[PDB]
Amino acid sequence: KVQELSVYEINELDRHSPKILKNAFSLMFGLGDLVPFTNKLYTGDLKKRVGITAGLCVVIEHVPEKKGERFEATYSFYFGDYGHLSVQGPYLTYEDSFLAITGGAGIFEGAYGQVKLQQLVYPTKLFYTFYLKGLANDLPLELTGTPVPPSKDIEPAPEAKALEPSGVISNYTN
Amino acid sequence: KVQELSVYEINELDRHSPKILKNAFSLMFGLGDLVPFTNKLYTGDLKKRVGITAGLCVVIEHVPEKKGERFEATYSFYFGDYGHLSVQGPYLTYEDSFLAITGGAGIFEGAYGQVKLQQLVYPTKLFYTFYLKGLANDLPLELTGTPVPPSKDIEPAPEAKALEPSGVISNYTN
Amino acid sequence: KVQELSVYEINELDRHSPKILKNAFSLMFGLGDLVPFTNKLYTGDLKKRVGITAGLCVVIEHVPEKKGERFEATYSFYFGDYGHLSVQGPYLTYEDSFLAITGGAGIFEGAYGQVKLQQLVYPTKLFYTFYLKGLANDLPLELTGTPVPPSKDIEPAPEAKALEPSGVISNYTN
Repeated sequence: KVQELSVYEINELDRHSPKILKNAFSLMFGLGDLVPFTNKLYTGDLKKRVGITAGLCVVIEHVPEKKGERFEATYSFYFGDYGHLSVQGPYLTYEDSFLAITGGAGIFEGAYGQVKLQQLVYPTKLFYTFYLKGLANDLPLELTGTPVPPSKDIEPAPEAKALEPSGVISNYTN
Repeated sequence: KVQELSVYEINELDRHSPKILKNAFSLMFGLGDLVPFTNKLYTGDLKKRVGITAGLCVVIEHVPEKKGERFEATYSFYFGDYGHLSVQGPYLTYEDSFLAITGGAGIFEGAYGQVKLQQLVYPTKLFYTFYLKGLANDLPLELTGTPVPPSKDIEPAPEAKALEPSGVISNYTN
Repeated sequence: KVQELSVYEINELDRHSPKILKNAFSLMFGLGDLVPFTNKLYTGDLKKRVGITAGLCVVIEHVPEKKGERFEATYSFYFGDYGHLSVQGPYLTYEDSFLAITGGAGIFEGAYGQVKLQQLVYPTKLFYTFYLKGLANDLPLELTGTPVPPSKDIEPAPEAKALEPSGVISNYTN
């Protein structure tokens, strides 16, 4: 059985991220370029800060026909004391994609399946829907509030941005 | 339970790959050297272009007694409209290895198991057999044609090299 | 069914590891810094050399309040002819963590679950406890001996450090 889990990834530009290592044959992004990154992670309902994303985008090619890039991404999603989910697969700056769920820890131990990545605002706002299989238990309620429908205009709740107790999960990852 | 899927990975020298990021203090490959790469991917029967490989080889050590290198590889295999498979493990230029199937997406959602990598012609031709478990359905027939036995002089079908509809899968990855 | 497996990872300073690829604009570790690494791997009881670890640590942030770093790690554990385990997740220099088991090969084909990482000496001695699901068979007895109590003072058996037949597994990874 699938448990859907949605999250918002936001680059608030206060984590030194992205760091672009530019090595390619080309002026534009190309093979050789590496982009270590880490962004903030909020619940799908945008009410709470949960943690961070962390990992590496490997540039594969520039896609001039689509005015964008293909990356191959290896990274994790951190949910404070709940644990983390890890993923591998395509990040395309110009369209939605699906990544493999490579595993998890904590409540996410045994996780498998795929996750849909939707870019909302390039490069600062992304929305994910994990189609989670293999979990030992029902996901905690504070993570499964009805998601805010994805649009360019979404914002984390002000109390979550401000890191107030009501706007964070316990020991949210930073 | 297990569905065998074989593919040929071929470097046709037209994707700027591999890109060597040199950091080891050695004329040979060494720890510190990073190799982002992307090659073309064909069906096991060599009749169709399916997509590409994409990811990163991390050099671990030069192995002089084996006249080759040990890499640690993290990458994906793209199958056009069907989805992708992701892997992690040893790439040894000097001998066959098995990598872990970390997951998949699309028709490969839920994939697990191991994949045999056969070093056919260094570095331009590699042959893989995925021992796929966890798939929802039987693989599409166009992916499971009897593989061409691996040998040094294998070549994709001319229709596949030329990207004719008869020689590609739909939305083959490029 | 869960099988527990513990191993010690030791940097014996003879594998050119770690290699620091410095890209952050600070004397301290920061986003942009990449650390390819490979250490030796011994049984939990420290009687036998089994192989190596191999992969990449991506620096995510310096954590000044904890006098340490957060890495995001992608790597494998090699057990000679037995195969390997692959992992994805957090390495925090200042506290224990859990990483996701992304898959395996050989006797570890089908492996999933999570692994505890405990740092004993930064960066030269670490102790792991894998909580392994999905294995086809019981772990071999030579891998499941009672672990030596974890501390800063642990050392491999002299036969294992010296690579004597009684102190190594069959075709231990090097």
